[PDB]
Amino acid sequence: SRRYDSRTTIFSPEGRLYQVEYAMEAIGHAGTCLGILANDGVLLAAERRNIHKLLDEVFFSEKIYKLNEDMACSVAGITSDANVLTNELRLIAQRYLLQYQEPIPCEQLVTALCDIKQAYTQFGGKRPFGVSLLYIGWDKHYGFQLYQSDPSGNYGGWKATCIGNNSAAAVSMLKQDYKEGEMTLKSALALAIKVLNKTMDVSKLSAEKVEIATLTRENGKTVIRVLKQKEVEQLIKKHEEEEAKAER
Amino acid sequence: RGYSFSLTTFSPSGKLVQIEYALAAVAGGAPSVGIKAANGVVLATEKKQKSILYDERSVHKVEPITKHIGLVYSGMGPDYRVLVHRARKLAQQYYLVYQEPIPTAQLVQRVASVMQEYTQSGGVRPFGVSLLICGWNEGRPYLFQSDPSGAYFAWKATAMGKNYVNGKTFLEKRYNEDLELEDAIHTAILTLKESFEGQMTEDNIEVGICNEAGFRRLTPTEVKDYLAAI
Amino acid sequence: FRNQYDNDVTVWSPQGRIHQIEYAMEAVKQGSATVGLKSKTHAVLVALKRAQSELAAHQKKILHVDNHIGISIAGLTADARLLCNFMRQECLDSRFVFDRPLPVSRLVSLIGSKTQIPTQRYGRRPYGVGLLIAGYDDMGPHIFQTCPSANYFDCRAMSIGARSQSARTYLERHMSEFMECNLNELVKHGLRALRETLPAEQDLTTKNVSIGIVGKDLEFTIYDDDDVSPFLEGLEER
Amino acid sequence: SYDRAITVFSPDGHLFQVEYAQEAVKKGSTAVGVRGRDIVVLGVEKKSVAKLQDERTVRKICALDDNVCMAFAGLTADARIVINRARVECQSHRLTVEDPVTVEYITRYIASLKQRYTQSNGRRPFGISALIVGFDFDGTPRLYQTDPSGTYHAWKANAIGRGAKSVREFLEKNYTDEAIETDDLTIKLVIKALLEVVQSGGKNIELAVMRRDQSLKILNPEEIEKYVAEIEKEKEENE
Amino acid sequence: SRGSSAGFDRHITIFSPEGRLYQVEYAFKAINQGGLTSVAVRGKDCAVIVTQKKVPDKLLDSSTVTHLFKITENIGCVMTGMTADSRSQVQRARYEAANWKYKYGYEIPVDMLCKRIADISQVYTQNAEMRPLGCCMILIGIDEEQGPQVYKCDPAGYYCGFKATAAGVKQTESTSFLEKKVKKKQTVETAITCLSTVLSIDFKPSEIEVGVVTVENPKFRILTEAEIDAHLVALAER
Amino acid sequence: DRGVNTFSPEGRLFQVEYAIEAIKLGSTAIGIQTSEGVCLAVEKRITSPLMEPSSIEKIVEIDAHIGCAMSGLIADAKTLIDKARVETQNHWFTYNETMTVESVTQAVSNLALQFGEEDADPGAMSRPFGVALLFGGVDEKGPQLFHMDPSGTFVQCDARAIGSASEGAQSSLQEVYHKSMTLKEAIKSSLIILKQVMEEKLNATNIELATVQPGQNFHMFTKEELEEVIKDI
Amino acid sequence: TGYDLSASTFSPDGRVFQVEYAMKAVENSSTAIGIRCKDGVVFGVEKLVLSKLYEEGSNKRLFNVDRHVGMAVAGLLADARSLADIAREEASNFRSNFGYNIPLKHLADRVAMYVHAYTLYSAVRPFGCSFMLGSYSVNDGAQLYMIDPSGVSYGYWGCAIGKARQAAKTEIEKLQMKEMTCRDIVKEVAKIIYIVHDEVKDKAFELELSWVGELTNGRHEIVPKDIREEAEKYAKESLK
Amino acid sequence: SIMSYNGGAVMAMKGKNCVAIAADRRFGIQAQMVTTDFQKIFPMGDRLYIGLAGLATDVQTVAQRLKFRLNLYELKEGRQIKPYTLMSMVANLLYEKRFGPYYTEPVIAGLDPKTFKPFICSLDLIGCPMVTDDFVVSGTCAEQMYGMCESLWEPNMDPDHLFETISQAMLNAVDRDAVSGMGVIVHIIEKDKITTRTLKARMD
Ligand SMILES: [Cl-]
Ligand SMILES: [Cl-]
Ligand SMILES: [Cl-]
Ligand SMILES: [Cl-]
Ligand SMILES: [Cl-]
Ligand SMILES: [Cl-]
Ligand SMILES: [Cl-]
Ligand SMILES: [Cl-]
Ligand SMILES: [Cl-]
Ligand SMILES: [Cl-]
Ligand SMILES: [Cl-]
Ligand SMILES: [Cl-]
Ligand SMILES: [Cl-]
Ligand SMILES: [Cl-]
Ligand SMILES: [K+]
Ligand SMILES: [Mg+2]
Ligand SMILES: [Mg+2]
Repeated sequence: SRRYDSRTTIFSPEGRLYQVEYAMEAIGHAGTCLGILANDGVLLAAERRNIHKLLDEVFFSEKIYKLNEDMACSVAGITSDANVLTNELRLIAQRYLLQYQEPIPCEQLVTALCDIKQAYTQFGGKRPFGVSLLYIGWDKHYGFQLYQSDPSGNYGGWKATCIGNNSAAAVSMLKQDYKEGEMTLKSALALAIKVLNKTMDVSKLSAEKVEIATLTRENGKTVIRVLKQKEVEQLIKKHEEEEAKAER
Repeated sequence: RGYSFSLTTFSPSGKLVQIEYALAAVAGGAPSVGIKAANGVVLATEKKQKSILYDERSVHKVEPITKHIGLVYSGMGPDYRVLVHRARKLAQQYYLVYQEPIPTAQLVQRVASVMQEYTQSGGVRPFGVSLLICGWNEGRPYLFQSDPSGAYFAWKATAMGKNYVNGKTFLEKRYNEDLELEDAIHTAILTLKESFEGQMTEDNIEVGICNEAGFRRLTPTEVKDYLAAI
Repeated sequence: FRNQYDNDVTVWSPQGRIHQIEYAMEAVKQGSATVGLKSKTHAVLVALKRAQSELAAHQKKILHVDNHIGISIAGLTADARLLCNFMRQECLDSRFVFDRPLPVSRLVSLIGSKTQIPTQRYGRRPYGVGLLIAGYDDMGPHIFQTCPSANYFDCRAMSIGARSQSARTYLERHMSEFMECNLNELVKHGLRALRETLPAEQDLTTKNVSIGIVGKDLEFTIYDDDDVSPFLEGLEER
Repeated sequence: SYDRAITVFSPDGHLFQVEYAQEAVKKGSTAVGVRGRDIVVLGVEKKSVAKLQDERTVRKICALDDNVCMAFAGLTADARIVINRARVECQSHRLTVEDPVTVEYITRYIASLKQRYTQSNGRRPFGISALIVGFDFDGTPRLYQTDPSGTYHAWKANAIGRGAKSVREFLEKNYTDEAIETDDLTIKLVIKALLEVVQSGGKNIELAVMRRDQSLKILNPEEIEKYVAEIEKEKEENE
Repeated sequence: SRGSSAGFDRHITIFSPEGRLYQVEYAFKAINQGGLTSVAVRGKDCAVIVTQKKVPDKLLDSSTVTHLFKITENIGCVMTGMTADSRSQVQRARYEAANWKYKYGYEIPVDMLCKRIADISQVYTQNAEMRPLGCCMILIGIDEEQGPQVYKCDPAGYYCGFKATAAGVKQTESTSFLEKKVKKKQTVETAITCLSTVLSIDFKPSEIEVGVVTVENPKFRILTEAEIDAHLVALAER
Repeated sequence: DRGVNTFSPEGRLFQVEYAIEAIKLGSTAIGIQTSEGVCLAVEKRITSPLMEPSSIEKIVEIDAHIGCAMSGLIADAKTLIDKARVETQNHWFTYNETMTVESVTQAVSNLALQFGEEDADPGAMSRPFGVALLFGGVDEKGPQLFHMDPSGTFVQCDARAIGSASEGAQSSLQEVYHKSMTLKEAIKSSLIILKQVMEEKLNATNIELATVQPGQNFHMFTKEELEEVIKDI
Repeated sequence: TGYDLSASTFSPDGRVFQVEYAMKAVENSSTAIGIRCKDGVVFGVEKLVLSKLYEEGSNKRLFNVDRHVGMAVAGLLADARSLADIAREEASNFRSNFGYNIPLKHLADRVAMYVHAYTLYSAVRPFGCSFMLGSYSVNDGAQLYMIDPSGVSYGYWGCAIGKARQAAKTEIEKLQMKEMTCRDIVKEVAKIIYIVHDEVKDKAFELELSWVGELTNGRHEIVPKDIREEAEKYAKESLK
Repeated sequence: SIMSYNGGAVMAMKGKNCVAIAADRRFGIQAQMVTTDFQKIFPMGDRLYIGLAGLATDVQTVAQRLKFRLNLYELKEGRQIKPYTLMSMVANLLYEKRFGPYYTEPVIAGLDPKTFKPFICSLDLIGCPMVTDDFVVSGTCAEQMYGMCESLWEPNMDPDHLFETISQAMLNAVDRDAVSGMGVIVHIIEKDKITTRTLKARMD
């Protein structure tokens, strides 16, 4: 019994948590997933891995999950682990709604989940969840928001970020292109496609290979839409037209 | 009580090796095939049926979950029976609350979620099976796979177990979206013929179908008939 | 050959031994010696007390359990108190239920049952204490011995602890005299046995000797410090 | 439920899980506290910089109640748990005693939570230290530190996290009646202390103050970089 | 792969790199430790179980040496492998059958009893803290619709109905014998002949045990020595 | 890797022996029992001038008639000290009398060996306490000093040192101690001995001293009262 | 063995070594025997006296587990005594639930399943003892069962456990016990213990004897002192 | 009687490709009116409404707990809940408290979200469901309501006629009940719109 225990929730000699780190390697190999905040909305764009084969297409997305009226998320990492966590996110959001009769402010939902992830790193002897999330949302305290959480139970807020394959490269491109206070949904969409174009080393980028969801406000109501393939192709075409004027 | 620590954990490269080893048990299992036709679904499987001594009718691989949902697997048989029992129970829990048969996708989600538990919960190994789940609801056929990690996928057609890679490329050069169920059955059996070895009889394959009327196993006599042509 | 087998009380070795239990018995062999013996009418315990430094009091070795039962300890003190507390409670229970003293042999059985349990469950350990038990009931005086193995023994006399072999030899040599001894003689015999366990240079004193006595007309009584002097003078030896 | 003994002694009286928790604290961002005459100040390094980050969401200085705040160094996720536990306790205290907590009271509570996680089955220790500041009812300013072991002490000034040893050395020489004579110099003493290790020095550095009765004020990148320049140009001159 | 191993995959029921469960494979080896072989056959009219009966000693009360067990009045069983594990599995089967009858108002089908025992064994292949039972159960009974039944389950949690089957040391040789016989288009005689061939013995009536259920007489019945002898004699006179 | 309740081949619990080694890393504390009271004196061991000395508390009041000095892993002592406090108050509540020093020490000592990872109710104690204690007080037996270590063994001592320099301090204690010694003599003696053994030069902020006397309740010496006793050096 | 640290681990040859090691503790113990005869069961134990300081009767290895059922043990005595407790509890409960004296076979099987339960898990270890259960009633006749650390349970005409098991069995085989009375068999039990006692290696033993039969009216009782002494004397002179 | 402590009344009614649901507006405690705009009908979908009468605390609790469960249901499934499935969800919720029930007896009115077919039902306080093809009523004036609906309801009514009937059934029913009224709200549910009216009504 002591013989077989992995000891998943103990410190190593440098003060490290190995499982957490190892989970983070799993994430880094998963589908690239980015989030971009604008003045009039927020978006998620993700590389599809269920893409394609003889696959059937039955849900409205592969990795974009609606969490409540005002919030969605995407995930990178172990899919089954992501299913457990997104289910728990929905429950937390409904518990809050039941109690207060108002929607859970975004950061609070992120925090609540991150406390569960944290616990898994401190007690219980279990493997952590192999999942990083991007969260998009609107609430009445801070408007449009974008968060990232990882298996350590850490989270933060971002104006733009990326998780999964080629993340570092994706963040460099966002550092250089993103205009603080000046982005629109239409320019964030352009930037997202620019970023996925470079970071997908599966060479010719295609609409069958990506997923984009936007979150906007209309008539006092939050609208969350997974873009149809017609619109994704059209943005890919505009990005391809745009590459040149650069050339003469 | 039991052991309270996970038996599947992350390796230094980020793999859950027990899951990868579970998948190797699935890959060494007997072949299974599922095809979603326009008007229904076929599931088919090979019996790793040695001996004349076996009563082939005494245990089935192709099993009903509800009137409208059925399963087959590749991998370890006794693991599969656990999942059959839980799937049945899940379907009835849903029916008691909602008074409507469980949609196929909802049953797959709940089964897959059970399989996820066995990759993290204390003192257990993952299931050494992959399930193919067929169903009909909202006027439309469904085919899903659920793997040892608890990941699931909706397929138009697929293969699992020994020689599955070839089985999938065989189906990839042979399935069309407008295909009927009677034709699909034919091509499902040809897919198993690709990796058979033995000469096929109605006693060493099993076939199930799903359509508007519901899910059921084909009889030995019906299979025999399709095996004329093959 | 040995190491993989010595850390868990649930691991049998390939010789049919349980090293954890044998190691627990070493705790008793390193405790300071104590002697128990009986006559027809009395059960006596005698104990050497260790003092840590020169300015420490000597560690109690002898403990009251009930009017008719007292114990001498060797091994882990904290285990000795836990066991003593269990014994005390079993004795109160029997007086509460039946309004009569718990027979000594039944109390000892209860010790065996209780102390056996952790020897068979993973992550538990044996009791690291051995007891000499002096008692008097309807069957007369008794000396029992209990061990970390949970086994126990009914004794004419006994010694446990460091260099107890010497005391045991003495007791075997004179045991045919014990049954007919008056009380003073019997205690002198206990003290002579105990004194054999000492380095040649060292002597029994009022500081290091503790005595416990129970019998027909006497409730279990402890004699320490100035109260042991009557028994030490005394002084047969050389 | 999982009952493995995680923190156990080793041969020479060490509790290795606790030492390892202390290593986690040492890789955290530097945090500094100085107890003034009628102000208390907390300053902390970085987190990351990172232009795309929403600043608000990663502060390492946190109100526990109106009259008590804390900074930490080490595992941020662990800190969030301790912080929430402390916040819950501050409300119980007010509930049952009808006073705000003393800084010592809540320091003591945090410390004993941390100690328990070093002696309880199934759990690892918390990988954080905390600097806890505020004022008691009688106006006395306070600065306490806790660490993963559950040890706690009061300090005139201190640093935790990476480079704490040199920052502490700096404070030992530089904390005098003159350096804390006014609010501004107290604040500057913290910034100088951080500039002693902080990898760029500008911002970088989050800073917050607590005045007697006045509750937590955070600065203010524009107001901070005033003090930064005022110290940078003074440390050039000396050469 | 091909006999690869990582970590603790030979000590507990976790997957090896090929996807095997070595502990389960070892539990099949435990079945043969006993050194015995069992055979079972079904016809249209009856089902029979035959096993070796080895009574080397004779200080044994040989009436207590059996591997045949009544589960209900109408379900019999032969156990092959580790003895105490087997007896435990028999107890469980008795409990399952009695429980089924209490809850559902009719006798448990043989296939359902076998399946239940098989599902219980499955748990031991997936949970790390206990070993599989090193035994195999063969059940016989009459089903009202399907006729005589023989079912077998094993330590992997596999189970099946059979025309005939075997277990233990000569299982593979019995399987060949029965296969070759079943290939052409007397059940008791087939069973005892199969056993006799694969062991090369030519039995005395005290060296085997025989159990039967018949459509005429569904109550599980154990043949006496005399009844076995009548079969042995009728065989000998070809 | 072995369990926390594993016996060594010498018949000792590894975890308890290791906990005893942790006490050797503690600051030195000294207790002396006289017919006029008991004194307890402890080396603070200040690690930075920025630390507040009065926040180091290694001598605490248990009740009015009993104090306690600790050495070793100080955070571990808190639950012990609380337990002692709670017990003395329970005893008062139930019996309307003060609890003896011996009884308080006994009640605390019964928590020593209550660790383990199998029977285990809560997330119960995973290890022994890395602390030794000196309980000094006055009850109807008169003044009294008791020592306890992580084994749960406790005993009365006329004078005792614990922590890093205890071997040497104990030697000086055997030398200077006598049954008829006054409390003021005992105070001076223990400050002379702390002075020898301490790495830091002794002064009125880096030590603590407390007394309990038949006359008078538990009393922590003030800076000023310490300075007075320090003069004779 | 490799492979031999937990009762929840099979070796590659399908053995449970922790059970085998427990069996070795029984086989290091001095010898106990039982013999069933025409009108009852008799038990005898070679009881080594490890010190002259012990009383006569110390460390009994013969127990009454019910008024009609005797138990004889070999192996780790604390484990045996715990098993005697389980057996008592099982006989007591049976009387309470079913209203009659537990049949010997049913007691043997129940306690064997308890022994068996300690051979499956890393959480506990197998018992280091084998034991015999003996009874007699007019209705069931004489019965003698033996249970070992694996939990196997069989009925016997004669049985021996402990270190001279084989030597004992071979002497027991010489007797036509089916036709003998308990009064005859006690002598033969004493005789056999004296034969298998290794007087060179282990000087000093007590013979312990108990019986249950027609002559005790189905009660398990110590053999009376005068009869034991006669049986010893018979055994001793039969040796010389 | 527990169910008359707050009073109140709800009904639902079926027409041709439409449903109607109505309630009084009073929140009162025994004789005392407290408020006149108390909500008793709650949206459970674009075309699916539940009305609850009974003890006001439970009206609220059940509506909120039901919404909790429905939202989870809709997020997990692909889709909007079907009317019959909501009924079953509510039945299940109420029957959990079989031995300490909520004191509310709901009516449900809506259109199938795919086929737009009209649906109405009611349930008792322990969750017995009752589907009808005409009307359902619940509250302190159920007899009055039954009288009005039995007399006025006709099959196949268009939206306008359905509105007039449910309105006249409600107004006249609550005007014979001391503890119901202080206004009436009516929702008409059609394929393409919801129409919500408050009625000119007695305020005594
Ligand atoms: Cl929502
Ligand atoms: Cl565990
Ligand atoms: Cl089932
Ligand atoms: Cl079917
Ligand atoms: Cl001792
Ligand atoms: Cl000790
Ligand atoms: Cl022993
Ligand atoms: Cl000894
Ligand atoms: Cl307050
Ligand atoms: Cl630090
Ligand atoms: Cl029944
Ligand atoms: Cl010390
Ligand atoms: Cl609810
Ligand atoms: Cl629900
Ligand atoms: K297992
Ligand atoms: Mg009205
Ligand atoms: Mg009115």
